[PDB]
Amino acid sequence: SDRITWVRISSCYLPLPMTEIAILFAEIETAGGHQGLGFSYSKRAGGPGQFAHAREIAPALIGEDPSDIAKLWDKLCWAGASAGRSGLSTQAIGAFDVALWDLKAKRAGLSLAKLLGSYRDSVRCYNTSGGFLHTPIDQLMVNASASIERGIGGIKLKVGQPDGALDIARVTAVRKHLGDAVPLMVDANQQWDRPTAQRMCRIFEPFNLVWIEEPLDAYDHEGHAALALQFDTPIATGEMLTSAAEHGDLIRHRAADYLMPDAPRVGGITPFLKIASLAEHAGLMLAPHFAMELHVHLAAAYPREPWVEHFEWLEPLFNERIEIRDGRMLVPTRPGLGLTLSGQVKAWTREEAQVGTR
Amino acid sequence: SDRITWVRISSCYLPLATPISDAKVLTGRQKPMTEIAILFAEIETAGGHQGLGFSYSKRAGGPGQFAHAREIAPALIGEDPSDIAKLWDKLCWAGASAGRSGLSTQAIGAFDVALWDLKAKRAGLSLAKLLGSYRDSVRCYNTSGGFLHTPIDQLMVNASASIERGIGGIKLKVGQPDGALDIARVTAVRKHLGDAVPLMVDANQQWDRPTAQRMCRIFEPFNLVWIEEPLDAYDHEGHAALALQFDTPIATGEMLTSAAEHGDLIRHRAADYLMPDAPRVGGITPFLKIASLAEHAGLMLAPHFAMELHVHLAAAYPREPWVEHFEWLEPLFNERIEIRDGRMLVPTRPGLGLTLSGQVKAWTREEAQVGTR
Ligand SMILES: O=C(O)[C@@H](O)[C@H](O)[C@@H](O)[C@@H](O)C(=O)O
Ligand SMILES: O=C(O)[C@@H](O)[C@H](O)[C@@H](O)[C@@H](O)C(=O)O
Ligand SMILES: [Mg+2]
Ligand SMILES: [Mg+2]
Ligand SMILES: [Mg+2]
Ligand SMILES: [Mg+2]
Repeated sequence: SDRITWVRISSCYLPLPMTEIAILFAEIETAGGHQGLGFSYSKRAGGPGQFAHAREIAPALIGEDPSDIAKLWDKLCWAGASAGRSGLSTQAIGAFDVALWDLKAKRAGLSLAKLLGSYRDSVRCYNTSGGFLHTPIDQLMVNASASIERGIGGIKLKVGQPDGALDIARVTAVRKHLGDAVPLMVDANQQWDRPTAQRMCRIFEPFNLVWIEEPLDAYDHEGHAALALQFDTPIATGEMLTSAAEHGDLIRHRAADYLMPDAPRVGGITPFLKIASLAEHAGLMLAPHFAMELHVHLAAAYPREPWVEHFEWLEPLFNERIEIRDGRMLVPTRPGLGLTLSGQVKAWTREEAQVGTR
Repeated sequence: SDRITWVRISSCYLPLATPISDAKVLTGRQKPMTEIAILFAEIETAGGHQGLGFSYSKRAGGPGQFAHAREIAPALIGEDPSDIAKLWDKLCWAGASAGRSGLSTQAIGAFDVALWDLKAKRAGLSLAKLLGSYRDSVRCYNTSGGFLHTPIDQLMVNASASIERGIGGIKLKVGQPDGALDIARVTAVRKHLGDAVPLMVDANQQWDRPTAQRMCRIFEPFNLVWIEEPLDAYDHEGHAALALQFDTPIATGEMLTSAAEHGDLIRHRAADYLMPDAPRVGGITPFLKIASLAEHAGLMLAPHFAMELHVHLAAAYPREPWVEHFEWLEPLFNERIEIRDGRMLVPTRPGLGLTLSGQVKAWTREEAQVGTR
């Protein structure tokens, strides 16, 4: 069979008090001439950690059959056995895992979505239109309308400030400005305690929001389950979880209507697929967090209509762009992820290492 | 209001006297373990107080731990050293996308341990007394350098030697393809040492459910202190089923890297003896949470590795614990653990009572520091 002969990893600081995002890129090449590209990231601390671990375990891939992806995921995990099956170690593993899936799809001359098997050619999308809790409503409404004009399918508004009546008034304003035909979601970013979340969720019910995201602390599964059980409005959460096991807990507690796994954060496509499988089984919906260039493919393979958020943050890393039209994000049709590194990455790369022969 | 003013971290690669080669090595799927990467943390305050802490990685993970610790370290400067759990949370939040387990929290654990060391010293108490102890000595055991592939006669001699020097029990590695072989080996050790020497076995996750069922059943009449890691570290339902059926205590947990994971073991009643590793779970703070959950569930404790730290933690547990004696980390420190009549003496010096040995500098590959002393 084929075998991995070369691997290169690099830490790229993408310029945007978040001033930059640390990206970990993984490049894998095989004796058969096949190639794959993958990545993971860290918004805050963690970039140097992911890279250092990735650099130490990369050699374990040399000589292995690229097609046995899950097997390799497990092998690299064992390479750092005392490091755990979550967190920084598996996120570093994720960059390689994504590269291998990219490579396999390309081997089949198919987009990642088609390799996995698709249910749709485009996915519903939304954005925050640069909106923040401190953004004047007037400014946000304008930016939101511009997004709808450009094809976005929904708007997610930040909420969770001490004065809840203010958030309610802000959402009412956007609803009036955009009309009942524009879907809206709110993200409390874990800012409410249980009683407040109960009161805020009850007030939002008549608004018919698509979902209320992270009303509680990321690990308060029982709290989230209680909210979901009681309210019609879907509860969304999961972006902070870093393993299939943590998502498994959410599902077991029925703490989320919309699961929000982040492939890079949970250790790559392999663990993401196991989470998606558990979610499908449990009858849940999917709303992947961040990294649309990767999640658009993963969402396309989910059986029930998902939502993917449009972000411009990572665009500069790649030559290709995502296309949006009429409230939906088009699933790329190029082989694999359909991504190649922009020449600009050269300037932002702070660390790099390679092993094997090309 | 004291404040942290200086922090120093270093990555020390400790050479091992003898390489560790498990089944994976013998089957040619991995290299023998010949060193351990230690992450050392030193914290100093305006009030002049000092603390030393550490974490470690057996296989890959050292560079990652150090790298992360270096990036979050400055977040300690200016903070009150006494608010330990608060600071644990703060550093965790500084790398919130990294999760609450694994490499990130193991890096945090090195600082956490230094803070506890510093608080104990501030009170002029050993860590054990700071927490409150239930005993001045803890039952101990060792492997006597025995491995699955060590000649039985040699293992028995070394084991007799350990007992002679005061060790209180012997843990034997089992789990090879041919189970009858493991049985005969335990039988020989039992015969060589006598009925009065406690014995435990470690399968190191090598059995599948049906095999574990059969081996545990054969081992019942041996009255072992415990059968450790008979299954995969995450097969909670399998461990619980074994524990429920057999009298012999089931021990596991050394591979877990967070309070939440140990919480899962306890919830499933997957272990009679919980084996948390403070460094691996994120330090003393998470360890204490685990111990409280364990005490409440009525379980027993058998901390994994790092005796220099776990001797203090075991002393603070209500029910009689077991701590394993290892000589691996000794070269790193000037102090030594005392063993007598089957128990290891809880150190009485302030804090953890550890000071870096002169040999540590030479083994230091990476280091950094922030703030001024
Ligand atoms: O859902 C989201 O994208 C937010 O919840 C972000 O992940 C958040 O951490 C932060 O990056 C932001 O943009 O407010
Ligand atoms: O219980 C133990 O100490 C063993 O299970 C070790 O942790 C093991 O990983 C290995 O280091 C060994 O000593 O065989
Ligand atoms: Mg969010
Ligand atoms: Mg509901
Ligand atoms: Mg063990
Ligand atoms: Mg039992």
